[PDB]
Amino acid sequence: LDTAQAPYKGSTVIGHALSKHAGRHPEIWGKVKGSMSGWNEQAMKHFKEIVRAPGEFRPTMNEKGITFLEKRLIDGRGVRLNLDGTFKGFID
Repeated sequence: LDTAQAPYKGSTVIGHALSKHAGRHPEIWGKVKGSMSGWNEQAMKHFKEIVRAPGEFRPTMNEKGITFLEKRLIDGRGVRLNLDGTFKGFID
C-alpha cells in the first residue's frame, strides 16, 4: 500500500491512476468527482474490491519483456502489480 498511497503531485500514485482510467472509461470505474484529496480513497475502494473479487492474479509478460502480476475482472476493472508486489497501475 506504500507504493500505491505515496503522495504524488496533489494526490497519490493510485489516485492519479483512477483519475485517468475513470476519465477514459467511466462505465468501468464510475466517474471520479470531488477534490484531488478524495481520489486516493476512491481508488483504494476499487483496489480492495478487485483484490477480494473472484479470479486470480497471473504473471503476464508483454512484448517488451516486462512481466507483471495482473488480475482482470469480468467487470472490466483490473490491477497490475510489479513482480515485487508493489502497485503499478489499474488496467482495463
